[PDB]
Amino acid sequence: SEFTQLSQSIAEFHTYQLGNGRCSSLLAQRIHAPPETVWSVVRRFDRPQIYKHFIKSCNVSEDFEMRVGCTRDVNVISGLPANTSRERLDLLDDDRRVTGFSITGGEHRLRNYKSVTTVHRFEKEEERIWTVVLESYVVDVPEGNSEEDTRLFADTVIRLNLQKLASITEAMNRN
Amino acid sequence: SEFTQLSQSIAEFHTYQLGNGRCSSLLAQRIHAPPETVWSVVRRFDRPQIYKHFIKSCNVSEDFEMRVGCTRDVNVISGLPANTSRERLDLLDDDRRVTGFSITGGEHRLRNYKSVTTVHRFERIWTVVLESYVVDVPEGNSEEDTRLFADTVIRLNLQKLASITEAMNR
Repeated sequence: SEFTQLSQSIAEFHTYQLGNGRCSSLLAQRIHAPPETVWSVVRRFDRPQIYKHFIKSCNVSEDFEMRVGCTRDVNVISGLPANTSRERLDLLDDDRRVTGFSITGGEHRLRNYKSVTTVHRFEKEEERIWTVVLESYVVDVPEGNSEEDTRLFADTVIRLNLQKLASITEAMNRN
Repeated sequence: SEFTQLSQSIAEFHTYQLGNGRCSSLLAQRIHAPPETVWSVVRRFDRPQIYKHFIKSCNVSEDFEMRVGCTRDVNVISGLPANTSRERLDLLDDDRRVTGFSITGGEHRLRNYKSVTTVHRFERIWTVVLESYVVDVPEGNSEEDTRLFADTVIRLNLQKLASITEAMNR
């Protein structure tokens, strides 16, 4: 009744098929803000700078329109030299609060990365409406790297981004 | 006096010797906690993992000395292959709350990196932590990018430092 809405998502969107040279992970974050607000940032494929770290800039096309197959160039500085990540919107559903993308090139740390993020309502007593965000990915493990190492990297940045997301979003709920 | 102490600290440790092939920066973090507490975290050369991000592990010698000249191996979390960063403790003055280190090798993104951190009293009781660094920029690489990488990691580390330290006040 409570974690049922969540375990359904995990099953459909955050559950993965142990490929040979591939790895994945799932991460969660509580935000003290309403899902509608959180969703309104997460869904903006156009501007991931708002809740993500290490983004120098993000460019889309002049005639930009958000739809599955959508494209963005993300100029990242989480390493050196700078790096332009070519990413594509894989899915977007404003009703179920589900969005997802992949990295088609330009990012040698995360080859064939595919991610999905889902926002959840959690009202658990003066039950103010809180949120839980889930973010998972699947990605290639570079040959000559351990699963663990590529996983530590992806998880660390996702964790920091989800923390920024919590702040930016918790700020919008006391403004 | 507290602002004189800070300004003199800048002049002595956070001021650098320009220009081409080289770049530097200074960042600051106000932390609502006593500087005594912050300094006891910052001074721990053998465990930067307490407040710094992207460290998989940090190994010291089996008979670890804690004096200028100490070394530490930092296994860094990049998306790249096993990147061990060798760091030397340049400076450690408990009375002035000043530490500093250099990257002697193994970290290709930050060659000849030298950083200094100072902790300052401001009066609850509040602290300011300043951190600056000087690093190489090989020609062809853009100064802006390398600064941006450096500045972002320091910022995140200092935010966590605030958190960890502000938590140590029960």
